Amino acid sequence: MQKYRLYEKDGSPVQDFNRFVKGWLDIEFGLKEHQPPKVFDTIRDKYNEAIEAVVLSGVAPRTAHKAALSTLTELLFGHDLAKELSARLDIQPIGVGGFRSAHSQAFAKNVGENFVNLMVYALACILKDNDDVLVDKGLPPHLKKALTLSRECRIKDTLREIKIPIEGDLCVFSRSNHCNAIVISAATRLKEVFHIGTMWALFSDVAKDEYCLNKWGLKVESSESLKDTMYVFATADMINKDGARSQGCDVERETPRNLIAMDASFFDYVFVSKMGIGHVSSDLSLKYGRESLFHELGCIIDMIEQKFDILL
Amino acid sequence: MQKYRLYEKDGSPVQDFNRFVKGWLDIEFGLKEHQPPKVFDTIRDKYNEAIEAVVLSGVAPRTAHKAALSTLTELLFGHDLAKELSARLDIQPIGVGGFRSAHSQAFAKNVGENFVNLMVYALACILKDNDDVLVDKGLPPHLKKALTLSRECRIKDTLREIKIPIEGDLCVFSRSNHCNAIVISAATRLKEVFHIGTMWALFSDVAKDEYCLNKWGLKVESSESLKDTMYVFATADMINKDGARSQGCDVERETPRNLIAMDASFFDYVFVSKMGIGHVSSDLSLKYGRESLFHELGCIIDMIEQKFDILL
DNA sequence: CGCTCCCGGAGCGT
DNA sequence: CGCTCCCGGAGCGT
Ligand SMILES: [Ca+2]
Ligand SMILES: [Ca+2]
Ligand SMILES: [Ca+2]
Ligand SMILES: [Ca+2]
Repeated sequence: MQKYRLYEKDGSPVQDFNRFVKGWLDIEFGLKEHQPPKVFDTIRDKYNEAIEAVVLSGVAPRTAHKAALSTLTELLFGHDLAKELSARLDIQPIGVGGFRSAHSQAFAKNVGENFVNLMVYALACILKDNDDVLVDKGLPPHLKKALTLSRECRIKDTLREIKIPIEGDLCVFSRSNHCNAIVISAATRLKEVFHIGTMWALFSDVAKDEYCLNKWGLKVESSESLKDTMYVFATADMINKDGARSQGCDVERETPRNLIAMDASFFDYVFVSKMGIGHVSSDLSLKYGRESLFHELGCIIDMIEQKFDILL
Repeated sequence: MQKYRLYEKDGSPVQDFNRFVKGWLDIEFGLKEHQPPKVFDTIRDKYNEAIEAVVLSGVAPRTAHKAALSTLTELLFGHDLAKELSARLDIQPIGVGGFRSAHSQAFAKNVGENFVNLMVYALACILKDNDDVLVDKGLPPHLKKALTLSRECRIKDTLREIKIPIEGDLCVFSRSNHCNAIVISAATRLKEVFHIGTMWALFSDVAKDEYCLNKWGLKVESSESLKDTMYVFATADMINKDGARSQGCDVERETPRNLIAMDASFFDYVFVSKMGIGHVSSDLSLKYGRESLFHELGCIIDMIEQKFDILL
């Protein structure tokens, strides 16, 4: 097999970038910055399978990809990850008095990783003939540093430099300026854990605010640079409706609840890989403002287009 | 049985408060404000049995309660919660291809509630014959309302007012001034979810800051009211070291890692219910300043004393 | 029904 | 090893 790089020693992206990330998800070759995905092959193939048929039915790839992105939850629910993992990991509890198992650990991790893998793969495909607007899992080295706050912490005589790298699960960014970027935080479910996305959104704002940085003893490399860095959330909202005594989803309902709304309110945008929901917008316009606390995931192609001035 | 109140209709706490809290947890009588705890009996008895033995051994009761507080993780690990719940709840996966069971859900909820239940019970004991310094689960009605931010969120011609009630798992407060209080957030495990505590810590800071309030368009009843409200965190850090391929604890180690430090650095104090950890301080003086990022939980006796000017 | 609980290693990054 | 992933109802409060 072969193994390549995505970035050089100065942090610059190599040429033909997107095809390298897509080839990595395809298990075509290795990469310095990413391990092969452990359990991505089945669900990736089904994504392709679903979208090779659609575009064969005449439909333009752009539309097929918008629709697919907005249906990733169906895709994830259709993949029996449990059965695939069972042949490898112990289904019995890690501890004598515990409830988690290696299998449930693997399941939890992999379904989360596959959610991100999926929309990294999708964006890679829709951008595979563009070398101006790149997409990668995690953050490109320049944006990671830029999005890293520093907090000097003195306790008595002890001094501790605390490093605070603001979270991004994946990123689409400008080659000529990696700060010109859409930073995406993803979670397969919201619940109160959505709150985690919210401190990062809070830190993202703070990195731009000189008063706030001074208040908390925070330092940034540059607040100006981050002006073009947008911070969004994407979710699959996967609560299986057919659960015994299921209490329902956090987005697929008539209107999102109060404390769900607030987490969404501190992000620039929030997406759900679902399509039939009333309060969820299917239309996105950066210029005339946020249409709704929630957008269909397919709308991310629209802000990619509107921000970086391209067509897909 | 008999059923009583913790707060009068105006919000003021009834006399002889703290033994109404202890009796509720003893399931001597009912309360308006709290359901009786679902499965606290077994571990509550072990707590009592443990300190009566330590006291009978000749140890001063203050020293005994402090020691128990700093060993609550041992108590929780010694209670076979899973066995007690296996009679009632079903171990099969909630969903065909899922990984969670109604039993596991019960385990997770109840082990979290018991951790809080424990140190509420402990503090109610420690404060048995004090009616100026009170302890309750959750927040007293006036501190609760005082810690509730609001956010006007206009999208387009919609408008929704967003409530943001800053979290407290349990609270120790002055009868004469409920905003003279220690608010405590608790978690059995840290991991990355400690991050949730951190946004709430940020919100509690924000509620005292006019610039920050205005920045994110937030309203509070009174910033100056919260000047004596302190915001701390307590953790049991229960990662069982006997789990196969265990990665160990977040505070029981030579040095808390960077991002665990970060979360801790945004709280006034962080406690662990473990003793004998090198970096974890066993001394607490408000006057001379935070001794370290982490304290033994028994040191909460010490800040209660210093802050409210009482002897326990 | 709103909101919160999480007896934790797998997996990936450095 | 640092940090993050979580096919979600039970339980408590209202
Ligand atoms: Ca994420
Ligand atoms: Ca009295
Ligand atoms: Ca009795
Ligand atoms: Ca808590």
